[PDB]
Parts: sequence; C-alpha cells; structure tokens
Amino acid sequence: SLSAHEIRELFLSFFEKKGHTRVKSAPLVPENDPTLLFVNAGMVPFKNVFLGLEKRPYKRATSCQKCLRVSGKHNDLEQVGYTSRHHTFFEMLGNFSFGDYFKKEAIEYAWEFVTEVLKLPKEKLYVSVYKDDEEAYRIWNEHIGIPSERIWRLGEEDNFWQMGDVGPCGPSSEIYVDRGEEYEGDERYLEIWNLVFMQYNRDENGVLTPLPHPNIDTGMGLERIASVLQGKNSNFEIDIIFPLIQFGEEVSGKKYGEKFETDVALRVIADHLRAITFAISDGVIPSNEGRGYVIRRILRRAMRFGYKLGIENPFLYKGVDLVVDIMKEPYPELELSREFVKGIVKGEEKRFIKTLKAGMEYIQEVIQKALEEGRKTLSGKEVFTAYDTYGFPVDLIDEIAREKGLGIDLEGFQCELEEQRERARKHPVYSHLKELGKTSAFVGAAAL
Ligand SMILES: Nc1ncnc2c1ncn2[C@@H]1O[C@H](COP(=O)(O)OP(=O)(O)OP(=O)(O)O)[C@@H](O)[C@H]1O
Ligand SMILES: [Mg+2]
Ligand SMILES: [Mg+2]
Ligand SMILES: [Mg+2]
Repeated sequence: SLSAHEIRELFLSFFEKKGHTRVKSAPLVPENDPTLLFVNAGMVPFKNVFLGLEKRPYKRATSCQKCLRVSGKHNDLEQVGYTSRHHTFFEMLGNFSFGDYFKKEAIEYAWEFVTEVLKLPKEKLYVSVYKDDEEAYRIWNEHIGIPSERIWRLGEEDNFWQMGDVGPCGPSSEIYVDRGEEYEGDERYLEIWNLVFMQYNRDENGVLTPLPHPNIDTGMGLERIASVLQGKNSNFEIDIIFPLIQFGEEVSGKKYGEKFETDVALRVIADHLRAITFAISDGVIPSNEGRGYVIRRILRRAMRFGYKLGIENPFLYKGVDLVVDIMKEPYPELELSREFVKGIVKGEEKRFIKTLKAGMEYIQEVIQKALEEGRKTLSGKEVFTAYDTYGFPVDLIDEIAREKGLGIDLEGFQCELEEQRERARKHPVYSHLKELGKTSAFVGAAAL
C-alpha cells in the first residue's frame, strides 16, 4: 500500500538507480527571482539549466520539490478546502533530464515505477500524448506495448507544456489511473504523473524551433498518488494529512462526514497548516505584502474557518507541532524550526484574533442588512471598512459574503481605494490607478 514517506523514498531511490543524482528540494522561497513569489514545481530551481545557463555536474537529477500554488497564474488558494485535490502546499516528485535521455527513456523509467514499483496493475492504467506527437504514441503503443484504446491523443490545451511565452516548451504525456465504475471524470481517471517533453523553444513571434539538446520534466503529486495506493478518495485522507483533520475535529469538537461547510474548514486548517508551516521554516514572516502577505492570508483564512467552527482561541500554533512530527522524516530540518515557527503562528493569531472576530460581526451584519434592501452586493464603503478597519484580506471578505450569495461591487472598492489614495495624499508597495484592484487582493492596506 506504501505510506507517504514510503512513496517519496521509493521515487527518489528508484531514479537514482536510473542514474539520477538525488537533489535536495530547494526552499519554497526562490533564491534569485523576485517575480516568482513561491516555487511551484521541481523544474523551478533548474529553470536556468534547461536554458543552458547553468551546467550542473549531473546530466540527470531527481527530486521531491516542495511546492506552493498560491501566486501568479497557478493560484489554487481559492479552491483549497472546497475539493479533495487542491492544496496550497504540496510535494511534487519528478525526474529531470538536462539534454540527456529523451522520450524513449522518460517513459520506460515512468512505466516501471508505476507498475514494477507502485504495484499498480497495467490493466487499469491510462495515458495521454499530444496528438501530433506520433513520437510518444509509438513508444507507448508499440515499444512498451500498450493497447490503443487505452491511449488518448488530445490537443494543445491538454498535452503541450510551455515554460512561459518564450523559451523551451513542447509536447507532454500524462499517466492516468482508472478507479473503477462508481466514479466519473478526472476522478475515475486521476492524473498521477505529468511527463513533460521540452522539445521546442518558442520565440518572440510564437514560432516553434526544435532544441539541439532536449530535456525532461516530470511532476507526480505525492499526496495525489498516495491517495490511490492508500485506497483513499481524498488527498486529505492520507497517513500524513488525516491526523491534521482530526486535529481540527478535536479543537472544535466537530467531526467529518456531516455537513459540507464543515468538512471544508477541516480541510482548510489541515492544508493551510502545512502551508504556513514549511513557509515560515523557509524564511517567511507574516507581513503586509508579497510573499510575507501570502502566509498571512493563508494564516488568516485558517483563523476564519476555525472561528466559523467555533474555535474562539489561537489553535493553529498547536498544529505546527503535529506537522513537524509527521514531516520530520523526509524534512528533519523542520524540527529545528518547530518552536521557532510555533512562536510565529501563535504570534499572529493572538494579534488579529480580536479583530478577526469583531470583523465577523461587522461583515455578517452588513450581509443580512444588504439582502433585505434587495442589494446583490456589498458597497465599496463596506468591503473597505473590513479591509482597513479590520485588516481583512479582500479575498476573505469576498468568501465571507459569497456564502449568502452576495458579491462585492468591485468598482465601489475601486473608487473607494482612489478616495483614499487621494485623501491620504491631500488631508512598501506602489500601485497604479485603476490598477488598484489588481494589487489590493495581494497586498494589505498597511502596505498598499
Ligand atoms: N493542488 C494540488 N493538490 C494535489 N495534487 C496536485 C495539485 N496540483 C497538482 N497536483 C498533482 O501533481 C501532478 C503534476 O502537476 P500538473 O502541473 O500536471 O497538474 P495540473 O496540470 O494542474 O493537473 P490537475 O488539474 O489534476 O491539478 C498532477 O497530475 C496532480 O496529480
Ligand atoms: Mg490543475
Ligand atoms: Mg491536466
Ligand atoms: Mg498536467
């Protein structure tokens, strides 16, 4: 069945055998790249290798990179807690080939692990390849010997990965595990591995030119595949995250399997706990802008659902220990940051807790008040009060109102923001005008 810490260890040890020097996951905080707030894949730290800038001693490298999908174009923070497959923090596993082997090797080493290493029968496996990429279809169907009906040839939106507007990109291939007949869609056909084939380098005009030395990039979700092997139907039910859920059950008294708006918060605490744990360990302090404000948002949204559960006291600080204990094997580093990070998560809570509550009474007050006078949204002078007078993240104010079906007049919040940038300026983060709303959801009032 393999445990979480067993699958990760089987992955890295397996490819090491395939000539892949095991590398240590870089910190969630990008070293020399101010734009990319948080890492998001195993090829992030090696982005300068595929480019040809760096020349690591090894032509091959495997790693379990710590990822955080809460910024830029890959922002999942919204669906976190609403589904069973979306996390902020998550462990990505993968192999990378720096102009070494290619598709014929990337697949072989990818099929042996899934069948000869994960003990998943080859009768329920499924794969995908870029239709116009007969190169991969041959290896799969002909070489490896897989039936055609079990292979899908999709378009660009499904089988063509790119490293931005310009740079190395190319066709891809995904490995899907069939979960029976009781399920439907991407569930029954859970994506478990993403094999990316850097073949072409898109120029500034959108034209694709081949590379003289192709590359390989793979990203298998640890928690996601762990679900399969652990016969679970939720990434939140794995040996490493469930204890965190029950931790919520115990802090509130509530249990799993009853209401929808309850299982959510439970997943919210457990997930966000992982986020705010490794984050602070990798050098992030709750501030009012950029990275430092992403942790604060994640830590404040946990604070909210916790309060929605009835937990009227700082609790996440107790959850930091559980994480270190569950994650001290692959990342012993956390132990040293345990007490450290424990003081931080406890420091933030006792700071905003009193405000977080007062605010919940304010916001909810203008909710029923609004829907009575027939308003379908919250006024700009209302979401702002909660943003300033209460330090509530603008995204949170939105989620708190979205419950009753109410929205928030964007333009109002827009004008209201100008009514303060002109007021404060008449009677760090710099933001344009009319572009205030494209930054007000990522920076606090005190920093905006
Ligand atoms: N938030 C997440 N929580 C859990 N697993 C994830 C998450 N994001 C990605 N994964 C897993 O990591 C694998 C590699 O990431 P990839 O970039 O292919 O994801 P994706 O294209 O966003 O697909 P998906 O829609 O299933 O998240 C995915 O196939 C999936 O198994
Ligand atoms: Mg996705
Ligand atoms: Mg996909
Ligand atoms: Mg994918």
